Amino acid sequence: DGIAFQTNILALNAAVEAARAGEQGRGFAVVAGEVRNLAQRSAQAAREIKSLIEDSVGKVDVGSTLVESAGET
Amino acid sequence: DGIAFQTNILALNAAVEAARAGEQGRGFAVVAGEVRNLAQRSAQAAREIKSLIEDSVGKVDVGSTLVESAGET
Amino acid sequence: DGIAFQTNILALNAAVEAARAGEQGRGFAVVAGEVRNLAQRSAQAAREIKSLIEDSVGKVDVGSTLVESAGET
Amino acid sequence: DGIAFQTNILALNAAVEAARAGEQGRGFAVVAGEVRNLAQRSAQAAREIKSLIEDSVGKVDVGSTLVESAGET
Amino acid sequence: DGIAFQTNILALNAAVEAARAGEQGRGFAVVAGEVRNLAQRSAQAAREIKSLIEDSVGKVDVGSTLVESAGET
Amino acid sequence: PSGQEFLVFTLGDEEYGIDILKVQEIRGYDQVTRIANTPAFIKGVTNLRGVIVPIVDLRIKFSQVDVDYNDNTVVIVLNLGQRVVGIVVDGVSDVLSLTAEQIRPAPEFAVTLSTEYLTGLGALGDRMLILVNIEKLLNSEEMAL
Amino acid sequence: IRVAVEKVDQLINLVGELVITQSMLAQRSSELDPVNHGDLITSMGQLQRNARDLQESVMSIRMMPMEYVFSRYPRLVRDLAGKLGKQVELTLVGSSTELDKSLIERIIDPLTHLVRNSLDHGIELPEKRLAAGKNSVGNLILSAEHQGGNICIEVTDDGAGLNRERILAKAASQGLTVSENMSDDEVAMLIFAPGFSTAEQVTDVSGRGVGMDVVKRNIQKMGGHVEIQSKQGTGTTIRILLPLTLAILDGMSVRVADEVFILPLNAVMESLQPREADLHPLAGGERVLEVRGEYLPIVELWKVFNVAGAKTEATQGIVVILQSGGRRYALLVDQLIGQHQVVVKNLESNYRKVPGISAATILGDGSVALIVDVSALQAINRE
Amino acid sequence: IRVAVEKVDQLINLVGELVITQSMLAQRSSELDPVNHGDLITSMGQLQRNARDLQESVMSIRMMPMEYVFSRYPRLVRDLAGKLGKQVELTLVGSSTELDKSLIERIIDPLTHLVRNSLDHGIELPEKRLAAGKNSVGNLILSAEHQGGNICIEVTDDGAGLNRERILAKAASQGLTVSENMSDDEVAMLIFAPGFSTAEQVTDVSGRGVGMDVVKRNIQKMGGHVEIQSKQGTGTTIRILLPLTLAILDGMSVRVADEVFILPLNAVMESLQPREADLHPLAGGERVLEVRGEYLPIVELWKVFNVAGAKTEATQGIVVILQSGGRRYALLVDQLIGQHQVVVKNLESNYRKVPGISAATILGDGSVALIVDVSALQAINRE
Repeated sequence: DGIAFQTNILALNAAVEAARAGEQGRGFAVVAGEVRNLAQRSAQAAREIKSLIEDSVGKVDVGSTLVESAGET
Repeated sequence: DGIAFQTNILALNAAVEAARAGEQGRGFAVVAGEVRNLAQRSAQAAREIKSLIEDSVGKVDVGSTLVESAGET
Repeated sequence: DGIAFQTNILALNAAVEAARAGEQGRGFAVVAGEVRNLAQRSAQAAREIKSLIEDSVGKVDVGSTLVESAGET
Repeated sequence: DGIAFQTNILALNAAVEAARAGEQGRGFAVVAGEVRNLAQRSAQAAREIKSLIEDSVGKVDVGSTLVESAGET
Repeated sequence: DGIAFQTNILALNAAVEAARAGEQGRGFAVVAGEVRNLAQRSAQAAREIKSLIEDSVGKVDVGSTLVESAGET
Repeated sequence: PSGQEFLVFTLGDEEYGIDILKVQEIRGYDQVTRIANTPAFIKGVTNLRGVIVPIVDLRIKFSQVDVDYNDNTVVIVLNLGQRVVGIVVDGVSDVLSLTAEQIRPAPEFAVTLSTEYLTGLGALGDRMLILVNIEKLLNSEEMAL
Repeated sequence: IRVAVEKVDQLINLVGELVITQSMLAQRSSELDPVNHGDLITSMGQLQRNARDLQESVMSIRMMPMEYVFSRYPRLVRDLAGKLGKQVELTLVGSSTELDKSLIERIIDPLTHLVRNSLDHGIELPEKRLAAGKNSVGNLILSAEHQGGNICIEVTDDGAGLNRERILAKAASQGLTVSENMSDDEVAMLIFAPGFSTAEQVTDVSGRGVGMDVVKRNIQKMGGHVEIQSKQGTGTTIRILLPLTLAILDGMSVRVADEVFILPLNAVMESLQPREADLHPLAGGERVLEVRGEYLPIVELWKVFNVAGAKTEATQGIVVILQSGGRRYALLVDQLIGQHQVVVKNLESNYRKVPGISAATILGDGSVALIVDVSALQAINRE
Repeated sequence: IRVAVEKVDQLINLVGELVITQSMLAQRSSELDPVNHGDLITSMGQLQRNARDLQESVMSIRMMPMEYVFSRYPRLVRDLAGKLGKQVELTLVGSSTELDKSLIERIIDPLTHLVRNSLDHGIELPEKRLAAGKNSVGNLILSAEHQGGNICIEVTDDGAGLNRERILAKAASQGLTVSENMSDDEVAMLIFAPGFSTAEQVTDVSGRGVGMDVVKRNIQKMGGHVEIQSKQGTGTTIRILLPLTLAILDGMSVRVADEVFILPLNAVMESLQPREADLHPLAGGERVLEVRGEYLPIVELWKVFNVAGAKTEATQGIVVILQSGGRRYALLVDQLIGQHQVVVKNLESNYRKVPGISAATILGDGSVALIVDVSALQAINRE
């Protein structure tokens, strides 16, 4: 998530460098747009993993009461 | 892993534009390198997550065997 | 492994043509440099697979000895 | 497989650079064609070795299936 | 530890006197540099003795406990 | 007139913008080297890749109550002629192109404050960003005493 | 081959950046700590060896004859001598000697002031000289000589010299210190003092300015040394000695807490650790230190520069003796880091009205060290 | 400021030693392997970046106007044209262009030879030109332009140009190769050939020598490129391109066993992996390689330089195609290390009768790599 944030801040700096380069920066600016899009997408994928971790840990919390019940039955 | 690879392809395209832009592309090359390093960091982190997931899965299989052994006692 | 070596040599030939083209060869030079990196990586990957095959063949020799021992049991 | 695919993308960039160099890009086009051909050949070899691994792993599963079947008789 | 610090400051004072006496101070400057080294060695050796003393009186705490234990056992 | 491009940033939980061309680098805020008896606007100096850069307190200048390294985490490095200086800010948002038509007069009643220093408010979707004439502000405020 | 001055000054700035880059590499190398220490030390030593030879070659390129300075003097001296009613002849020795182009531009303003001092105060009227018993015509000698990686430039007259008794009487009249306890060296130091070398007319400060303090400062901003030797009735000899250098100043580096200060090495008399017995709280509320039976005011470095000290009023620091003109004072610091030659960096806009610090330098990974003005610091103390 | 030439040549020698010292530091750093790779690469990259700026600044200092070369030509051209019975007017373009002082001292001898070739062979007699239907007065143009880190110096005449049919007929008469299969590029290469550019009178070898081989070698020892463009009836254009650099040669670096050889990059046509089918053992006991249906002699590198090989007669090395004049041949090596720009070092007293090697260079920690003379190597093969 930090690496994705760092990528977005780097892309913001890169856009200014592309603007300074003018005619020569035009293709680089298009690439920088995709770098912004990937930085957002990487963060979204990382969040999908967090949702799965939350569900999985939720299964551990449900499992813990079942394991205690298994210890008693 | 695909997003990190795609990001590495963006870095390759940025490097080609930097090479064609010459002196005006000198900053583009630094951004392309740094973006490639961020992709390498993302990929290495993903391999460590995969290793921890595989170890976690092995612990889950062992936990299943332990509860099965308890169920037969 | 032999294909990777041909690719490795082709990158050297490509670099000379790119150097001759000078300022207008610079994008081609990036491709030649990346291909040179990939050819060297490919040779290492082939060596690691060959090492794993050599270990696998050794394991089959151990497995063969074990099944003969199972026949004597 | 990823290196072969990356090599194929590099071949497209070489083919575009040959096109962008026009009548002075004919030698670049020959190199781009050779790299493209090498990428097709490596991709075919990658499919064959992967398929041969799948058949070989399948044989290990058939062999282990025989051993368990013998065990439970 | 104090004498070592005094030796170190005296060497710094000596370096200024050597610098003042120019071409007549060149041999004296070497002497001042070595005196500066001897001060560092003296202080370092004193600290190594402090470490040995700290262990030694800790060994006396252990020995006192063992002797006290021998009394009540 | 031709469009004008601004770098947009935060200070005191409010949104501000300055000229893109005068900006060199955007870096994280890290501990500043202090010199005694300096005017309140000047935090001190720091070293960026071998080069000593003055660091200035934008929070005190605009009468904001935010705390040094707690509430401000970004330095925007600005160059005017042979003078390079870093402004301390909360963070940076994006680069924004504004037409002159979408620049509204500043609300402030103090004459040169609401003209020479405050260019106006950039209006985007009924959200306002405060446009600051950094060139006038640094040239005037630092040399007034 | 003939080239622009700005290009060869840029080469000096670039080789200065190379030395800084080499220091940065050395600091990183020390932190990294490579396994083969001898291989590293040899590699770094070879790089340093090449860098010194490279710098010597760049300085050797910048060499230009002293004739360009000296050639303009005979017309100036003859007209100026005629203005002041003198008869003087000029001897020029070492015109063929070599020194840097930037030194040639910077030396003319103090050298001209020394020449005026000889033609005014130093060399008496021709009748007055005849009455003394010496030649009616004055002798003025400008000599340039190569000395050990420096050039030594000497201004000598056959004048009346500096009247030591008159200097001591002026010092006694102002109550600077006891005349008997002033040495000939201390009297020579007093010549360059900012309050004792004042111009008659008040005007804004300049590098082309009037007075011995301006002469001393102009030499300091070439990284040079300057001394005055004088005998009553024989004349005065002033020697200016210039290294091969940028604006680099020889200093003594000190700390109080972690705050870093640089004391100019020409103004440092000596340094010592003070004992409790020799620290005297004399009346007025200002502490005194005894050194060799002499009472010197003692000042704490953190207090006078308005910075946070390390919380120690216990006697365990180091005291450095500094001299402003004929007056010595003692400056107390936590620690000495020793003698260093440091490149001099401008304070610029922020520090416009700061009085006790004339410049800064940069140490380690970007640490700031402040270059003290010793006579200004004495003026802060009496403020 | 004006300085001695030897001092600025010494500065070049010293900054060359800095680059070598940096390479030594890099080799040792690579062996040492510091833990923080990014910090190391950043530090080394900053040092390299400073070194390139420093070299560029040193080269900018060494710049002198091309006017110093060009201003001597109008008297020389007019008298020389008069001697040869020609009417010619001279045009000078780019006199205000800038280039290194050592380039100025080394360009005059080949440039003078090109000017003599235009006034002799290139530009015809005034009656002969009038008979051809063009102006009786010849046009000779000397043009200098700044091109991408290089200076491009172009000698153009409105002459008769080089007669391609006559060049091909001479090549055919000697049996060099088939006339149809000689490209215009190969014909241009043939002009600089050592046996095709020979002087009328036999005398000892000189940098002030007669012949196109001398012109090519003089340009090579400035690290430069040179080409000839020509059209029959229009005239000839010769372009000399000189880079901002020392005595450095663009080369292709190769090995046979662990023995290191350098092939000059300009004389390398192409390089390839031979297959068994295309290797033909033609009668006479000399192996032939087919490239694009063309038969080229193939020579093994270890055998022709008399060194120990790696014991391999199996086909698996790399073959490099080299051209001597209009004749191509193929040189077989174990391995390619690739294109490299290498400083050119003198062989000196020991090797004074060696014919196939013209220089050496030093690689890594003291490895010796030998710089091949391609035309001489062809002569060794036919010995």
